[PDB]
Amino acid sequence: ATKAVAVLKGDGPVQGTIHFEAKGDTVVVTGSITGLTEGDHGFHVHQFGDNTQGCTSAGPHFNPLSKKHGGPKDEERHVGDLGNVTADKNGVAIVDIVDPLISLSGEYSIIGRTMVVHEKPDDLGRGGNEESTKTGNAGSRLACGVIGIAK
Amino acid sequence: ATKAVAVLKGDGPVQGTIHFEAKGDTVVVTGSITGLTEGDHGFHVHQFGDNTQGCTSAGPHFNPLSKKHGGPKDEERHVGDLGNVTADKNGVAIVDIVDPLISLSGEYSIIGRTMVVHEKPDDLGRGGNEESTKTGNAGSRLACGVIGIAK
Ligand SMILES: [Cu+2]
Ligand SMILES: [Cu+2]
Ligand SMILES: [Zn+2]
Ligand SMILES: [Zn+2]
Repeated sequence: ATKAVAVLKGDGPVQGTIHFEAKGDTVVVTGSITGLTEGDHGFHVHQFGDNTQGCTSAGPHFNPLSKKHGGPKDEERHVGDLGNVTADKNGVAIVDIVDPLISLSGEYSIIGRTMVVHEKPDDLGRGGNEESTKTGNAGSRLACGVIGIAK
Repeated sequence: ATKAVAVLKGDGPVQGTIHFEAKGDTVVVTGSITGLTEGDHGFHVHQFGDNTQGCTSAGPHFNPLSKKHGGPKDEERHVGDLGNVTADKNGVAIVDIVDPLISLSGEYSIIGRTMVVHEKPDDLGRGGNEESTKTGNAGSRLACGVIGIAK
């Protein structure tokens, strides 16, 4: 696809709309999240677009290359690692990212997979424990939604 | 994919889970819908997996071949025409269909598109008006949900 959208909902107060657009070899992600705790939050594309068990059935981070977790700027990261989204003190996160590893077509396409906003900030694989290397210690998945094709 | 699932929800009482499985050149659709009015209901895959405006943004019936609307048995039908699903008097529709035109892979794949259950029965393009030929006079889309990959 050329454009996609994810509608995030959870069993909690967090919610939001994420838009994605193909611009060359990169993906531009925009949109907002409200209902969040002030500060930073991991934001990642989880591999399955399965909402049968809420956010739990979306599986792990999408990593077709079997790499360790990292930040959006690391060579060593999961295809779905988009770091953190920051909320202001009213709980609003303004997502603005341009990322060259995710894709709306081909092998690394994220269409049909899950976008998840996490309970805690992402450590970016730099925390010193096993759990940092697979999820960034981001804890709990607050809201998620299957990425689908859009206008 | 080999298996998919659609979770149907609306702003009304209707709800349900539809499962799909690839078996040869055909797709087997199973699952249930509750909260329905007794009788028949159109059931079709709408072309976009866009829930941004509820069920309204799913667009028209998926018809890659530009055909007129029909029944699941007609040569002349939309790829997404699966006819009717019948509720009993407690409002339960038991969906059981095996269909050879829809697909979980390739050109006619329905993964990422919308499954919609309608307010009225589908006339199957045999009603005698323009509207029968594009939607079966099924009226209002009661519930819908993006078709995603499953286990
Ligand atoms: Cu994550
Ligand atoms: Cu329809
Ligand atoms: Zn990761
Ligand atoms: Zn039709």
